[PDB]
Amino acid sequence: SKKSKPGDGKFGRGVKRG
Amino acid sequence: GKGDRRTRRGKIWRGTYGKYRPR
Amino acid sequence: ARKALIEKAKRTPKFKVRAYTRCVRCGRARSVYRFFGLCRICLRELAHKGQLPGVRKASW
Amino acid sequence: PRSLKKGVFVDDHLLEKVLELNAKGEKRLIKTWSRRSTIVPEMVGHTIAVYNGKQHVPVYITENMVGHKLGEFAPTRTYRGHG
Amino acid sequence: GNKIHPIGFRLGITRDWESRWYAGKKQYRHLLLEDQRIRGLLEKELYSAGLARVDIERAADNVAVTVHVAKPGVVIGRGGERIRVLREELAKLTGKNVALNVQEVQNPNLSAPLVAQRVAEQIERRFAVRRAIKQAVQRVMESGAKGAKVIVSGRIGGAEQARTEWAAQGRVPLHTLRANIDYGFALARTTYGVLGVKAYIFLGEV
RNA sequence: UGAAACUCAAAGGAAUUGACGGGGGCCCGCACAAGCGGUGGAGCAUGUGGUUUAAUUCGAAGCAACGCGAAGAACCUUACCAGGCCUUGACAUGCUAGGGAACCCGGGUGAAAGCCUGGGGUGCCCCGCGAGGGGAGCCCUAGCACAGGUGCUGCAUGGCCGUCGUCAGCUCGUGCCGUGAGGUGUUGGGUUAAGUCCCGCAACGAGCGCAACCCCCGCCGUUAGUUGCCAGCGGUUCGGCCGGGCACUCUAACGGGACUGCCCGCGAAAGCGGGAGGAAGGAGGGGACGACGUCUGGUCAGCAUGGCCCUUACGGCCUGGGCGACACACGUGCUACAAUGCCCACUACAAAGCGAUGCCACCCGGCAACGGGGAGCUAAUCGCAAAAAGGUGGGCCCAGUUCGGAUUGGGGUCUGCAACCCGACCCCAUGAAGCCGGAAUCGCUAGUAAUCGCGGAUCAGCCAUGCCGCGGUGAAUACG
Ligand SMILES: [Mg+2]
Ligand SMILES: [Mg+2]
Ligand SMILES: [Mg+2]
Ligand SMILES: [Mg+2]
Ligand SMILES: [Mg+2]
Ligand SMILES: [Mg+2]
Ligand SMILES: [Mg+2]
Ligand SMILES: [Mg+2]
Ligand SMILES: [Mg+2]
Ligand SMILES: [Mg+2]
Ligand SMILES: [Mg+2]
Ligand SMILES: [Mg+2]
Ligand SMILES: [Mg+2]
Ligand SMILES: [Mg+2]
Ligand SMILES: [Mg+2]
Ligand SMILES: [Mg+2]
Ligand SMILES: [Mg+2]
Ligand SMILES: [Mg+2]
Ligand SMILES: [Mg+2]
Ligand SMILES: [Mg+2]
Ligand SMILES: [Mg+2]
Ligand SMILES: [Mg+2]
Ligand SMILES: [Mg+2]
Ligand SMILES: [Mg+2]
Ligand SMILES: [Mg+2]
Ligand SMILES: [Mg+2]
Ligand SMILES: [Mg+2]
Ligand SMILES: [Mg+2]
Ligand SMILES: [Mg+2]
Ligand SMILES: [Mg+2]
Ligand SMILES: [Mg+2]
Ligand SMILES: [Mg+2]
Ligand SMILES: [Mg+2]
Ligand SMILES: [Mg+2]
Ligand SMILES: [Mg+2]
Ligand SMILES: [Mg+2]
Ligand SMILES: [Mg+2]
Ligand SMILES: [Mg+2]
Ligand SMILES: [Mg+2]
Ligand SMILES: [Mg+2]
Ligand SMILES: [Mg+2]
Ligand SMILES: [Mg+2]
Ligand SMILES: [Mg+2]
Ligand SMILES: [Mg+2]
Ligand SMILES: [Mg+2]
Ligand SMILES: [Mg+2]
Ligand SMILES: [Mg+2]
Ligand SMILES: [Mg+2]
Ligand SMILES: [Mg+2]
Ligand SMILES: [Mg+2]
Ligand SMILES: [Mg+2]
Ligand SMILES: [Mg+2]
Ligand SMILES: [Mg+2]
Ligand SMILES: [Zn+2]
Repeated sequence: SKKSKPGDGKFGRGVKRG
Repeated sequence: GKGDRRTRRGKIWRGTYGKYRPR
Repeated sequence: ARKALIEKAKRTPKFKVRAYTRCVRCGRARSVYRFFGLCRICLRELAHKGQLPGVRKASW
Repeated sequence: PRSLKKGVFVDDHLLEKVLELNAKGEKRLIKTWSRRSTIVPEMVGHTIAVYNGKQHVPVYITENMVGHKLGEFAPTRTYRGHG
Repeated sequence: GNKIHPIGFRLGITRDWESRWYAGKKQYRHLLLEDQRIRGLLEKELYSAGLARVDIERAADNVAVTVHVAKPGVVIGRGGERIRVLREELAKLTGKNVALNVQEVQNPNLSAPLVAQRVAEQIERRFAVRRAIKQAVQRVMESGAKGAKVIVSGRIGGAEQARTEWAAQGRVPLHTLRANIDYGFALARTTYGVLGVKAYIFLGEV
């Protein structure tokens, strides 16, 4: 639900956090 | 051979000097 | 991580070793030519415009 | 290895933390991020919590682990195999 | 995507640099930065005048910027008083005595950079993109040009499916070096995204 | 003889442009064949899959992804993870309010960042014998507008690139043919590397392409003659070193020179075979140059950019970690398995480049990496520099070896704040697999392949065996 790939299950958003 | 650091051949390859190839 | 790294490379660092080039045109960290202060892309862009003194597409 | 013409490296902020402890009758548990620091004979018998990037691994210090950096005793990859 | 930039292809044969100076390895770049910085100022400020070519000349601690603007009255101002406001503001970043000439444009419909900017303008102004191509190429040929070509790319009309539209008259020998081909580019911003405008004028061979 | 329920938004005819064919004809490309060296096996270098991991940031995917973005990941880079921190913020403009600062020296704490902090002293135009209050470069505390985002969509985009393919092709204007799509021209005979050119023709022209103009190499001229050159005489510590000289070599600008120009032969012509002069001959070798288009090809992570999304956090600083993991699998490579070889000493011959916190002569210390001294060079002058295979001479004697140099122990050097993860190099010791590689498979038609070394970009250093160049030596074979 955060920045880039892979996806965290929310649309558009990924697992990487800042 | 060129992989042999302990020869005048291997120092010519790795471009280094030493006992086995001085200058 | 773009603009705050454009700035950071300018700042004089806590240590000599932490210095690094950036393209002064686009900000690129990689493929930065010392002579121009430019990455290999901006180099090819400004060249083809003739905005680069004396630079000319080589051939031989 | 580090040119012995130069020093023997300790960040100087971890060393201070030790000498103090030596003075007042140590030992507190020492945490630090200086994996690059060398194990120095003053350290022997302390336990230094070394950072592995995630946690402070506690490390006991004996006479035979003295030539080394502290990072040698707190590995950073947790592997446990394939299968 | 294949084709070579027709000006970078003719440098030394039909085309002269926008910067003339020798400088040594030790300070070339620092001159280049000012050079790029200078043009930024003037393309930023003198766009309204119809900027076409910023020639930058250097000898030593005195630099000789030369603008090529379509309507030079928009540059000079109240009798040298706009030119002044920038003949000064140039030294404000230059540090050197920034001698600033303004040069007439022989015929704007023979300056590819301008044709571009004007078509780019029209498509930024919601005109029929196909029409503007066939019109610009008409105006250029009327002006005795020996061939002219214009190229638009992006979301023409805001059509979701991007496209490429062009039109060409006369002849444009891109593979010929002795052909004098003024080539300019303009960039067209809109509410739906960006479009690229390319203008090729055959001025004739040498 | 001959239905219906039910179900579909088509089922069809001819003809058009394409694409395709284990249809035809005519051509071509290291396409096969003919050859020469390799890959596939080994060990290692690097990229990738997969898996693992707190993270192993993200992208590239048959040819055309895989030493690709990466022309330099220890920190930086860095976009990832853990932890400690900042909230108009690292940066932009602009509005206030309170200090009223500007900027250079400190200090307590802490891993640093940060939090708390302690010094001095600002013009600007001013009323100045005055208290001095303003205003203003530019700093700071709070408050706003706003900054910030390598978060997503390359199936919304510009730009740039890949690719078919340097393949010979793609079209248009008018005329003509057809109800029309479309056709003609561009087809046909001959020719060429080529829609190159000739001849023919309901077509006649024209544009994008091909060629040409540009660059390097090959011969000659002019112009120059130092830092380059030394033919011939004068010196000489015998070094073009000094006298001199610019002939030559070269260097770097401007020209000449090849056009099927000439002779023979074929031909309607274009051209084609052969000959002569000639340094060079049929485009002299090489490069730069890439048609209309194709692939919803690649890039939102260089940049630009519409829309979507985050706002004490999907932003920003810091320390450490990771990008270097490893049951495995593939790719591109390096080094080899040896005697046409390996080793030691001695001695020859390049080209292109780089070089003022740079190249380092030379001198001493050290087995050495290096260190210390120390001249010259803003470099046709001084240096990197020795080229290496070669040639001469000695040693090895067919052995897992004096072949191979992986792995590991120990001891050093240097760059760097710092080499545990995770640097290069040096010396002692160690001395693995490998005996020419299964099915399979790649490159090259000549100064090419193979083999030899040299340089540069990036760059403190370097994981470069990679990449882009440079010259040395120099083959085999093409019937078709
Ligand atoms: Mg993954
Ligand atoms: Mg999930
Ligand atoms: Mg961040
Ligand atoms: Mg760096
Ligand atoms: Mg860089
Ligand atoms: Mg809207
Ligand atoms: Mg049919
Ligand atoms: Mg074959
Ligand atoms: Mg093999
Ligand atoms: Mg292998
Ligand atoms: Mg993976
Ligand atoms: Mg990956
Ligand atoms: Mg992405
Ligand atoms: Mg690298
Ligand atoms: Mg960090
Ligand atoms: Mg990092
Ligand atoms: Mg696309
Ligand atoms: Mg695109
Ligand atoms: Mg993709
Ligand atoms: Mg075709
Ligand atoms: Mg017609
Ligand atoms: Mg009709
Ligand atoms: Mg027609
Ligand atoms: Mg055709
Ligand atoms: Mg056709
Ligand atoms: Mg046709
Ligand atoms: Mg036909
Ligand atoms: Mg051809
Ligand atoms: Mg015809
Ligand atoms: Mg030459
Ligand atoms: Mg002469
Ligand atoms: Mg051409
Ligand atoms: Mg796609
Ligand atoms: Mg972007
Ligand atoms: Mg975007
Ligand atoms: Mg990697
Ligand atoms: Mg394998
Ligand atoms: Mg390799
Ligand atoms: Mg291999
Ligand atoms: Mg060197
Ligand atoms: Mg053995
Ligand atoms: Mg064996
Ligand atoms: Mg052996
Ligand atoms: Mg040996
Ligand atoms: Mg060791
Ligand atoms: Mg290391
Ligand atoms: Mg044997
Ligand atoms: Mg073999
Ligand atoms: Mg060929
Ligand atoms: Mg060999
Ligand atoms: Mg090299
Ligand atoms: Mg380097
Ligand atoms: Mg390594
Ligand atoms: Zn750039």
